[PDB]
Order: sequence, then C-alpha cells, then structure tokens
Amino acid sequence: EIIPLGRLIHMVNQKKDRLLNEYLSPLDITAAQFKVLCSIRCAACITPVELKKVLSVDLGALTRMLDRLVCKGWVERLPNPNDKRGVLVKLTTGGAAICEQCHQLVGQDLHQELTKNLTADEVATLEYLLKKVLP
Amino acid sequence: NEIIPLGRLIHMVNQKKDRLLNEYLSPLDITAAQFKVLCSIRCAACITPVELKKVLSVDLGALTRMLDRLVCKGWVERLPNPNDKRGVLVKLTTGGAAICEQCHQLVGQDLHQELTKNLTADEVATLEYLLKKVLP
Repeated sequence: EIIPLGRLIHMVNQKKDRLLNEYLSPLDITAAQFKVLCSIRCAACITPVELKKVLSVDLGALTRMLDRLVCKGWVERLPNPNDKRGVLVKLTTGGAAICEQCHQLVGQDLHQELTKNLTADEVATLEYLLKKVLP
Repeated sequence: NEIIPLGRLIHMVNQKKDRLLNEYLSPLDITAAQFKVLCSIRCAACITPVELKKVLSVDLGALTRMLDRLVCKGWVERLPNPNDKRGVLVKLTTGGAAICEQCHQLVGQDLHQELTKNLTADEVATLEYLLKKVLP
C-alpha cells in the first residue's frame, strides 16, 4: 500500500471533518459552519471575499451560510469604513461564545479519536513532521 | 515551536496542499474544484449528480453549474439514467479522461516535491506511515 502524501492528507482531513460534525452535533452546528466562525474569530473583522479565500469555498454557498449564521445571531455585518460598499462580517457576543463552546466540546475528543491508532510516541512524531511541511 | 493539535495541523497542511494545487493547475486552464470533480467521476465510472454532491460534499447548485462548465469543455458527457429517467449519469469523455490523467501527472510529481521540500526521504516515509495509521 503505497499512497502519496497529498492524498493521505486529504483522506485524513476528511475523516477529521466527519468527526467534527459528530462532536459538534450537541450544539446544532456543522463542521463547515464552525470553520466559518473560527476564521471570522481569527480576524476581528473580515469581508466575505477575504473569507472565501481563507476558507477556499464557493462564494455563493458561503453567502447563504453567512446569512444562516446571521439569523442564528452569531454573525453581524458592519459596513466597511474603507469600502462603503463591501461589508465586514464579525462574530457577535453570542457567536464568540458559541464558537468557544464548540472548541471546548470538540477539541479533546477529536484529538483522542484521530489518534486512537497511535502511540503518544507516534503522535509526537506525526505532529513534528507535519510542522516541517508548513514553512 | 508551539504545540499545535493534530486536527489543526492537518487542516493547515491540507489548505497548503489545496493552494499549491491551484498554482500547478493554472497553466492547464482548469481550477482545483473542476479537477476534483473529474477525479471523482473517474473513480466511479458513472455517477449521479446527487451521488457526486455527496462524495464531494459541495453545493448541488455550484456542482450543476460546474458540471455545465465541464460539459462545455467536452470533458464530461451526460447519459440519461436507465434506472431513473428523472436523473442523469455523468461520465468522462476520452478528452476529459486524458485531461484528468494529465493533471494528475503534472501536479502528481511537483505537488509532492514542493510539499516535501523540507523533509528527508526517510522523514517523508515516516510521515506517510503515520498518516496511514490514522485512517482505519
């Protein structure tokens, strides 16, 4: 079984997203929706266009999603001081809290599930070598 | 030198992979999304748009448009579903089959080369072995 790095990373990413959906279930929020909140939380404010690039998802589906999350009271649209035609989306108090709960709920378990087939010895090597690919 | 969790690490390294994929594909005039679609249609010789939406976890709106674009290119043809009659079975043309193979070479080598730039062959081997362990 020889399998190229790129494909392995894809497969392991997808599985992580499966588990994300599972562990986010109690809070009625998908992995896709959650990634959005996080990206918005890393900036203070960000535009849909800028948010599309970071997330790498379709602009239209993202715009529908952004609106779902607005109904949920998690995301609000400020008018861009610079653009005055584009909008800066940011998290609400509710959005920031709901986002932080999601982290607290998902985080420990997802890691523990992903790494159930590995020694803490091997887990460290894996983290180390994945770090090497990034810079 | 900070403890970043496996979950976030895999995301960052995946996202980097996706970006490099886009770069190495511009010369061929075909997007990363369009490329993944061709590969999925390739893997399942014949597939429903619905079934394909599921495999790709994308919007059925985006996909149906994307399918239309690829039909224009002549890489994808629609057959009527013998099982349905309300559905279609998309599949690859010889053209689309060729283009998909050609992209898998063109980005096959170089994506790997760029990703493993800072890694010993022994480290790459160790990396692949540990990633595999996560998948069962």
